[PDB]
Amino acid sequence: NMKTVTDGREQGVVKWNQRFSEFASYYGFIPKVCRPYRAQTKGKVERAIQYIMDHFYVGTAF
DNA sequence: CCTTCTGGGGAATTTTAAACCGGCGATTTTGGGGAAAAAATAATCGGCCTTGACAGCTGCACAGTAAGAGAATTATGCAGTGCTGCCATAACCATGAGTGATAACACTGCGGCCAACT
Repeated sequence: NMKTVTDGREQGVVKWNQRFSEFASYYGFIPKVCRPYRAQTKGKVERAIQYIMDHFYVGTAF
């Protein structure tokens, strides 16, 4: 639930940001939002974040 | 009435069984050397089992003590100036010794001149 993709739960239903909704309709992909304060529903990407931040960005210097 | 037979006992002798001690023949044991095998120890390999973390981030508040940073104040050491006295150095002359110089020959460095290529 990022404000760059939504604008709050209008009584349970989600209100999509108009510009982002236009962007999604342009590329055709349907957006979805998991839920407030529940990151389990997107465990794949969070675990990938753990993977990258404990494998790549641990000692690499730039 | 007498003679002969037999039996018991003490002494001498012989044989066989048992036990010890020694000698002789055999196996065992100890030591050293060489080879082979087993096991022990360490290191390296693969893989299974299980769980932590990834989910915005951490800066601030209070407690006490100590340190330190900045500014004002104070102490002290350097410097400056005047007057007098003492020590150093410098100036001259003489004599000895060292080095810079001068002559001569030989080798090398630099400038003037000639030629070859583009």
